[PDB]
Amino acid sequence: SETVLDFMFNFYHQTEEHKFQEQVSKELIGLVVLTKYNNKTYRVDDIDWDQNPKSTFKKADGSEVSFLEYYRKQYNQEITDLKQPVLVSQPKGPAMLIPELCYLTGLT
Amino acid sequence: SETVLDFMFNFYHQTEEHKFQEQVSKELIGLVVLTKYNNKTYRVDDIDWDQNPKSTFKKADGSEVSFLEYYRKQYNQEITDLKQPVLVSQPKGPAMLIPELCYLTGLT
RNA sequence: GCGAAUAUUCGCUU
RNA sequence: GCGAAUAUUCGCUU
Repeated sequence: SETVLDFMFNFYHQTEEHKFQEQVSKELIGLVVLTKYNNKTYRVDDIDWDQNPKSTFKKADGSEVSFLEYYRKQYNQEITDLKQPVLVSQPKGPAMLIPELCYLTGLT
Repeated sequence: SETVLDFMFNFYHQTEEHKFQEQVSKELIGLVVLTKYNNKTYRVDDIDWDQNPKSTFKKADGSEVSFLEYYRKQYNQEITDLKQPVLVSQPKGPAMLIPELCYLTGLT
């Protein structure tokens, strides 16, 4: 089962940086992704190109951790690619998902 | 630690298919790679663009398994990207290495 | 679904 | 280095 990161460099190939980001945004935004470390599905409704796996967030307990730290400590999932963007899913404080750690699904 | 697959789509970006394969070949052939499932290092001395993770090989016992099957059964390592090539390392019957499952090293 | 710990056996070039 | 099994506790939106 291919990951969202695998999809990004397999679905459409583009040498233009801005055209790559607009095409990837058009292809992914709306799809439901399944995380490989927790059996939860999320609807990806945005892609944060200003964040990467070294970016940090605030936990429910109020401590700050990087995405690298979070998934290593919580699920023992080692993120290898540091240049990838972070997907964002809005509920109801959005969930920031790593493309390398998410499977694809045909969805609305 | 970035993988060889991560390297392929981060080191040099090329829209031309043949130029991508020649540049990747030039950049990788000669480097020593470390597999993340077994603490062994291999010198990559060729890239087999005619093989992928669904390709099969003959085991020491003489049974035929795909690369997907091998690493799932032997090391519980799930290969997600099916379009990637297979690296080849010659000894002394070469070892066929999956880019997704290999870390990089500065080497001769 | 992915992990952690302790104990006891195990598998591993491709 | 990555795993497997059995048993006993555990952690998990980001």
